[PDB]
Amino acid sequence: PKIKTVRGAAKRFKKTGKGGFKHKHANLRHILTKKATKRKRHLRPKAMVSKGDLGLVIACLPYA
Amino acid sequence: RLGRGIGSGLGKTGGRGHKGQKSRSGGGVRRGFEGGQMPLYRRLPKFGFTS
Amino acid sequence: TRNGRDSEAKRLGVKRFGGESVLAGSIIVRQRGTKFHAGANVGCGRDHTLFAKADGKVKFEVKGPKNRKFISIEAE
Amino acid sequence: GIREKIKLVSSAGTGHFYTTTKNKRTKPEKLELKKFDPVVRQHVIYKEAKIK
RNA sequence: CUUUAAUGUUUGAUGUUCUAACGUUGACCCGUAAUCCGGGUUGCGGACAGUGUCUGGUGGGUAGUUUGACUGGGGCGGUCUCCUCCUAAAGAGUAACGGAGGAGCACGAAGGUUGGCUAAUCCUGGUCGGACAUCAGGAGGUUAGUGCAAUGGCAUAAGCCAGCUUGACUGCGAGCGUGACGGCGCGAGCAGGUGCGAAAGCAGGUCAUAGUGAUCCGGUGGUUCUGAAUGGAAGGGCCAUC
RNA sequence: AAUUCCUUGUCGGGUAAGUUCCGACCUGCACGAAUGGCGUAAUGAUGGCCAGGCUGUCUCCACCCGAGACUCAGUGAAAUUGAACUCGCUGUGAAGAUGCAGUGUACCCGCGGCAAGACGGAAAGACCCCGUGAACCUUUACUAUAGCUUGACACUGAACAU
RNA sequence: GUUUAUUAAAAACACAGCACUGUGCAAACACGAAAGUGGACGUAUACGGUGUGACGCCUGCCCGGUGCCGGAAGGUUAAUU
RNA sequence: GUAACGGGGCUAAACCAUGCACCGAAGCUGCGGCAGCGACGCUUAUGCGUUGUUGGGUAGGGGAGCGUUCUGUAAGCCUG
RNA sequence: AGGACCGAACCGACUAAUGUUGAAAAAUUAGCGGAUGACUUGUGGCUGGGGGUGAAAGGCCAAUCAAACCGGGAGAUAGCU
RNA sequence: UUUUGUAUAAUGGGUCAGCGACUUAUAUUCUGUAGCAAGGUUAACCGAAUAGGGGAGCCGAAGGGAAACCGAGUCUUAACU
RNA sequence: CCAUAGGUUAAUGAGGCGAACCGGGGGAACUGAAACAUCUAAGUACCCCGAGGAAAAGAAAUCAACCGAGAUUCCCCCAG
Ligand SMILES: [Mg+2]
Ligand SMILES: [Mg+2]
Ligand SMILES: [Mg+2]
Ligand SMILES: [Mg+2]
Ligand SMILES: [Mg+2]
Ligand SMILES: [Mg+2]
Ligand SMILES: [Mg+2]
Ligand SMILES: [Mg+2]
Ligand SMILES: [Mg+2]
Ligand SMILES: [Mg+2]
Ligand SMILES: [Mg+2]
Ligand SMILES: [Mg+2]
Ligand SMILES: [Mg+2]
Ligand SMILES: [Mg+2]
Ligand SMILES: [Mg+2]
Ligand SMILES: [Mg+2]
Ligand SMILES: [Mg+2]
Ligand SMILES: [Mg+2]
Ligand SMILES: [Mg+2]
Ligand SMILES: [Mg+2]
Ligand SMILES: [Mg+2]
Ligand SMILES: [Mg+2]
Ligand SMILES: [Mg+2]
Ligand SMILES: [Mg+2]
Ligand SMILES: [Mg+2]
Ligand SMILES: [Mg+2]
Ligand SMILES: [Mg+2]
Ligand SMILES: [Mg+2]
Ligand SMILES: [Mg+2]
Ligand SMILES: [Mg+2]
Ligand SMILES: [Mg+2]
Ligand SMILES: [Mg+2]
Ligand SMILES: [Mg+2]
Ligand SMILES: [Mg+2]
Ligand SMILES: [Mg+2]
Ligand SMILES: [Mg+2]
Ligand SMILES: [Mg+2]
Ligand SMILES: [Mg+2]
Ligand SMILES: [Mg+2]
Ligand SMILES: [Mg+2]
Ligand SMILES: [Mg+2]
Ligand SMILES: [Mg+2]
Ligand SMILES: [Mg+2]
Ligand SMILES: [Mg+2]
Ligand SMILES: [Mg+2]
Ligand SMILES: [Mg+2]
Ligand SMILES: [Mg+2]
Ligand SMILES: [Mg+2]
Ligand SMILES: [Mg+2]
Ligand SMILES: [Mg+2]
Ligand SMILES: [Mg+2]
Ligand SMILES: [Mg+2]
Ligand SMILES: [Mg+2]
Ligand SMILES: [Mg+2]
Repeated sequence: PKIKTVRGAAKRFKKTGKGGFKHKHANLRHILTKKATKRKRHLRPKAMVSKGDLGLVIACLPYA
Repeated sequence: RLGRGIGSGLGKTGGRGHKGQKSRSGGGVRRGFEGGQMPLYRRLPKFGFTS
Repeated sequence: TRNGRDSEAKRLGVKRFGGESVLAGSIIVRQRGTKFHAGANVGCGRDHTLFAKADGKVKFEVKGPKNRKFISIEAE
Repeated sequence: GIREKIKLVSSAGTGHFYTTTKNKRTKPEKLELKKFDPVVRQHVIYKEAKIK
């Protein structure tokens, strides 16, 4: 049968031009006020999926 | 002889755990991937030459 | 017992030694209190982290009445 | 922890606000500070409000 | 508007009396050779009882399960996150139910900047006033001080006082540090707007290192991002934030 | 004390000597009145203790009668078993050796016997621990639920009085 | 008297007796989706449940806790409107 | 059961201090053989006085093979 | 008269020995308890598995019972050997 | 076999013979190989039918951004050296 | 009292069996989630009813999107 994508991971990772995957930073949901503005500012932009984690994202997204 | 059934003691996961690099097809990082950071032989400077 | 607790080591010490070429903004040493003091072309962070304010070679020197240890950058 | 978080709302009406904390036992008077408003790109006076 | 007296209306609350629903495991008749059942007659009960849906309470009566780990076996006791010193063998790192202590905050000033200032302790005098209050002088030289543990630091003070203040700024960020990762930390400089200085300049909180909690779900504000025929909207997204 | 941890409590009786028994003492660790208290004739393959009789129970075994065991003939199993040319000692060694080291002893092979060893045989240890095992059982563990119970509506109407 | 057929026959269970409590008979209760049946072709001198366990002498104090029973003014409170 | 030189035995066959021998391993060196790999000489899909060097091995990774049954080759070939 | 006495049949199963790859997957031998009763027994019938039945031991329910047996889900699952 | 470690007095096996365990389907990634190549390839189905037809589709040649959008750029920001 | 219930005849029809497939009425748990409640397993196993050679479905109060398509069933895509 067709492989089923992990739908939770498909809603959080997008494939990039060179095959990478971008995801949003953690730690920015509901305890952010006590965090310095510089810390929040660095967490706002999108990030690249790490070399250690490359296999898991691709595994969750086999068709994309 | 890993990944061969329940009786083997390494079945249904093949000793690979739950959704890690070792359980994925073609997964695992090669030697020296250091999480995203420039590895130690690059934070640190190169030195010497072969004569 | 009521002990057996510690914190992760923070990896202080000298990262770039004497005579090493560094880029501007590179931190030379991370410390607790001014073990080293900032000299020429060297800045001091809010946690006493000394960083390079210019490109050049790292030089350690001892000057002044207090016999303190200073870090300076010779920008060629 | 008995100090409670508050929000400082800009008076310019942009709707931008900052958040901080204040001691309720002392300093009953409202907090007034001049802070930068990104919407109008100017430093304006921010007034204390209630987080909700 | 109040105070409302009466007035019809519309819903209920009881109480009383009915019969016609309904009940009869009352009597009698028939089906009928029948202690079933059905029908008829009659009596009694009666808008209850009883049953259905919904709903509150109760419910080991009956089910499906949970009931942690580390640990000089286990149980009991203790411990589980974070900070400081030692252990740690002069880079980094380094364990034990090893040796010692702390944290789950506080502060719109205890922040920023400018200007100024320098301590403990002791001695000698001096109303009440004493071992110790404020005064004067001397010695001392940080043996003090640092919002709070410990270590390091601090006189250019990071300590103390005064003036003016909100940079406890927004968008960013070269280059670094440290983590397996999630992540955490440092950062010159750039843009826009500030504050203090005459200016050079300094300010992206606090001497530094503890004062903390991922994701999902839901809440709040903002937003021409989306809007399942179209215009809206709902909802979702993004930003701020609980 | 079916209840007393200290404990063989203390005293008395019984014995030559009684941690048991019997009588008291009360200091009831931690009895107690229908989860009954105390007594109680009779009953008991009931528990404990004592006496007489009686005896090979014993001091201390002896003999005898039978059935096996032993021999012959016939029939003819079983559990077990890596392979064996299967000695002692001391030491070593997955830390208790027929098999290793050293050394001693021992002609080859049956039969009747005894069980010290072969960590003998039997049965993937019942004790202990572990697994994010199983099952039953308990409850003011959690979530439900049968049942029970409450009200509304429906089956279900009329009249009158407040 | 009964009991662990196959390691336990007992001081265990039962027992007569006693007390509490429920039950008015289309009885309570129990078995049954229900009909029905048992209870009982019985009717409180009856039946069910519970504990105690002949007989003798007796069975004291506590209703705070937990249940049960009674009360119903007030507080709180579902479906519904 | 001697049981604290392995035993015998030893007054040096012990110990101390100097030597020169010898024994001693699958180490090393010889003389053959096989295989992997590296840069060369010519030639190089082949290979050549090649040469240098390597070749203990579980988990595990890489590479190359043997044999078995069946299908094609095969209405061929082997066979009273 | 008697859940009276002694004691065969009958029924029970307290002690000891044997037996334990047995004559026997619970018996035999010598003793033992009850033996007109809550006795015992024949032949039929009824109660069915979260159920029965139980003078109550978690006993018994076809040599199997803290949830019978048979088939199915089912090649349950087994971080263990 | 399992172990830091077994002649171990740890597990397994009386012996022989036979049988007895890395497979299958689909999808996906990587390597090798073959074909074509900025293109490659068809699936069902049709079809005298392993051909041929069928390009329905799929992957690739363009990305950035949550998205609208823009596009060898794009996002971030008022704007980015 | 007619009636009705009921009763007696006479005609037809049905009863049961049988593999799977089908429609409908009921309907698990183990398991997976590395526990376990929602969820999964699964409307599967199983039970029951009914029918046929097929059954079921079926001739738009359907989709589309401002252009249009034109009952149902089945296959490949769309698409994990
Ligand atoms: Mg597999
Ligand atoms: Mg493994
Ligand atoms: Mg339960
Ligand atoms: Mg379950
Ligand atoms: Mg544990
Ligand atoms: Mg555990
Ligand atoms: Mg060191
Ligand atoms: Mg170090
Ligand atoms: Mg100053
Ligand atoms: Mg200060
Ligand atoms: Mg300050
Ligand atoms: Mg719409
Ligand atoms: Mg005692
Ligand atoms: Mg005495
Ligand atoms: Mg006594
Ligand atoms: Mg008592
Ligand atoms: Mg009592
Ligand atoms: Mg007695
Ligand atoms: Mg005597
Ligand atoms: Mg032997
Ligand atoms: Mg030995
Ligand atoms: Mg021996
Ligand atoms: Mg013998
Ligand atoms: Mg013997
Ligand atoms: Mg044994
Ligand atoms: Mg066991
Ligand atoms: Mg008796
Ligand atoms: Mg028995
Ligand atoms: Mg019996
Ligand atoms: Mg017995
Ligand atoms: Mg009793
Ligand atoms: Mg009483
Ligand atoms: Mg009470
Ligand atoms: Mg009371
Ligand atoms: Mg060699
Ligand atoms: Mg190997
Ligand atoms: Mg053949
Ligand atoms: Mg053939
Ligand atoms: Mg009698
Ligand atoms: Mg008798
Ligand atoms: Mg008798
Ligand atoms: Mg049985
Ligand atoms: Mg069960
Ligand atoms: Mg079965
Ligand atoms: Mg299954
Ligand atoms: Mg299995
Ligand atoms: Mg293994
Ligand atoms: Mg060995
Ligand atoms: Mg052995
Ligand atoms: Mg074709
Ligand atoms: Mg096309
Ligand atoms: Mg760019
Ligand atoms: Mg599970
Ligand atoms: Mg037909």
